[PDB]
Amino acid sequence: GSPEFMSHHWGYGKHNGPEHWHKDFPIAKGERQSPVDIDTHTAKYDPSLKPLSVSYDQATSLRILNNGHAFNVEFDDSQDKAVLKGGPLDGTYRLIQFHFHWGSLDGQGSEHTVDKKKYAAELHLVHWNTKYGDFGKAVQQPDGLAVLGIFLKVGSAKPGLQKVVDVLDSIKTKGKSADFTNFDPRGLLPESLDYWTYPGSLTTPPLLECVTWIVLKEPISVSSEQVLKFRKLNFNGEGEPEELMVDNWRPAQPLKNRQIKASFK
Ligand SMILES: *NCc1cc(C)nn1C
Ligand code: NA
Ligand code: NA
Ligand SMILES: [Zn+2]
Repeated sequence: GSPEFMSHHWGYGKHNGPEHWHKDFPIAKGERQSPVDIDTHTAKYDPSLKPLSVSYDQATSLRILNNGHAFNVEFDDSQDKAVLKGGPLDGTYRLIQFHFHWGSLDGQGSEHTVDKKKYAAELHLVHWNTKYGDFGKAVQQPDGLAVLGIFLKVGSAKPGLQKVVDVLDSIKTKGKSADFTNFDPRGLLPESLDYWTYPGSLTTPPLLECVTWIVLKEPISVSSEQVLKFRKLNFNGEGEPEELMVDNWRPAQPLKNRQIKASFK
């Protein structure tokens, strides 16, 4: 073998989880870490914020990968096929992958919280600023990434999520991947694009402080059965002892010298 006996690589267990990450990644204690609690009454409506422009009609999904922490749905990011513009942004940001964070129980799983409330899961659509040419260069910049965060509440099923749920059997363990072409990420959005925004970081090591966070106010509803299937994934590789992929979330971090802005009043 089990990872706690073998290597101290970062993860979500008691011996390698978020409270340990600072040893290898000292920016974990930095000045613009994510996630944060969104205190709805102290967010500031900002009339200079523009509507968010989500252009996903030409998106090209490619593959779904269990990376040992989450699963990533990967996209072709070699052209402006699936881009995020507007909102708080001053550039064009290409979609590279999306993934989720989720809990062992319906009452936890989100990374951001809203008035201290946790959702069952949180979707992150990760985009990089095209002026930096590649994701790797973008994460050397304070405006390199834009992450669209969407909360998942348990209620009615989300039809546009079911293709993701259905394929998870085939990527149960770390390092497994499967074809995932022709997936439309528009099916994961809520009705409204009203949002909160603030400057933050990746929520996984290396925790780089590159992200303009755009967190949608409206959650999507997913069914209990959909999120239950997320919890049958494994952190471990094939042939290793089974450790269910659950509670792969970082808790809220100090807001420090930041003020969350709202696109709506
Ligand atoms: N899980 C492998 C493992 C555990 C210990 C103590 N030694 N090994 C090789
Ligand atoms: Na801006
Ligand atoms: Na299946
Ligand atoms: Zn994430």
